Amino acid sequence: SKRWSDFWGAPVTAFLGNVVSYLLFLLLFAHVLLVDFQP
Amino acid sequence: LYLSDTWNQCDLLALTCFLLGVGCRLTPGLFDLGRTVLCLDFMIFTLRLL
Amino acid sequence: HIFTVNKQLGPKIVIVSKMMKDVFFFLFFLCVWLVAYGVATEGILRPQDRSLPSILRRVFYRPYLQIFGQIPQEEMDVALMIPGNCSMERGSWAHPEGPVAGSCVSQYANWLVVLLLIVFLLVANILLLNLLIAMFSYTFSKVHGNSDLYW
Amino acid sequence: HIFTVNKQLGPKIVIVSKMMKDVFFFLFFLCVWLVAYGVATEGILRPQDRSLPSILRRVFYRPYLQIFGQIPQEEMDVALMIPGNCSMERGSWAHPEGPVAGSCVSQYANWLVVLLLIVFLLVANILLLNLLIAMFSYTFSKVHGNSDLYW
Ligand code: NA
Ligand code: NA
Repeated sequence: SKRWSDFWGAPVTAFLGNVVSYLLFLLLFAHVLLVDFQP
Repeated sequence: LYLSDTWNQCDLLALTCFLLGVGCRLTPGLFDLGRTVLCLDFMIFTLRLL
Repeated sequence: HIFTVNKQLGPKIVIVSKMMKDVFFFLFFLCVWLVAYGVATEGILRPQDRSLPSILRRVFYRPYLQIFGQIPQEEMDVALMIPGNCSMERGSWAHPEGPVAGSCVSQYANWLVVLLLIVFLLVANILLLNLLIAMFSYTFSKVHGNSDLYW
Repeated sequence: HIFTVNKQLGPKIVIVSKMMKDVFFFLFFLCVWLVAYGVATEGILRPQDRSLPSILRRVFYRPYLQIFGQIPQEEMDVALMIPGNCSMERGSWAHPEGPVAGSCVSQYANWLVVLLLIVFLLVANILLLNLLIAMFSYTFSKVHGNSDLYW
């Protein structure tokens, strides 16, 4: 239970989690806006 | 200290246009207005990545 | 790689690989702006032919050819389309030209699509391409001496 | 040659001949990339009208005009062509527009031809032309003083 907090504690993985979650936000926003937008 | 910067202001701007897009969508006669405000809002969320 | 031995074409072939960082920056800024423009004009006017490869075409492949001088006007402008009641939903519609722009296009707020076309051509044609010529001129004048020592 | 005597148009006519090494480099890199792109899109989609000057046209003369903004889209893309059983061989086919693009075009893996068009426009209209402006700016700032002493 040491290398778990070693990998996930570094700032590159907090940044990488930020970018991956933010691109999935834009993909969700695009799927809502383009494909299924019921009136 | 929040208001002084420009990307705290810009992310504030993307969320205020989001609230305006929802509140214009939920009224029954203003559907196409919210349909266009969310499109301009998607531009402001994607200029976040810079 | 065969002609790096030559006297005149030698160092100029060696230099080209040291310019690829600025092309990668340009692809970064272009893909951010290509998504931003593309989904906005796709949402504002919503076509009726909504297959997955068709909307990927008219999001990523119209604007990429727009920066090289290929601008389709008849596919996103009411004043160049013929109107008609071609849909079965509330609102006004139009009928575009070409088998890829969908069958119907909403007429609502089409002046805003004309403005997004103007802002796209400004940022892409003038802001990015002329900045890219600036970064190639600076990098080439900086690494020319080291690439002759290396060659 | 008559107007090299003049005071203002003098040295600027003398300089132009000392720039011809960089144009020769550009013709080198363009002809390598023009062959590489051209035979690949010619092999991927094989037309049925196979005269020798016709395939030399649609290998060397389409892409050379593509770097100057003349892009034919209706001659190499299924979604802009009308399909049909216009051949007598195994597979799916299409029918292009224009008397020079052949009579039939294979529909197999036409997304790869769209990708070779994108990679060609990237390397030609962005890498090579903006690198060529970089080499003219460096050479001109280097030989301007010697060409005034010579003039
Ligand atoms: Na043009
Ligand atoms: Na042009």
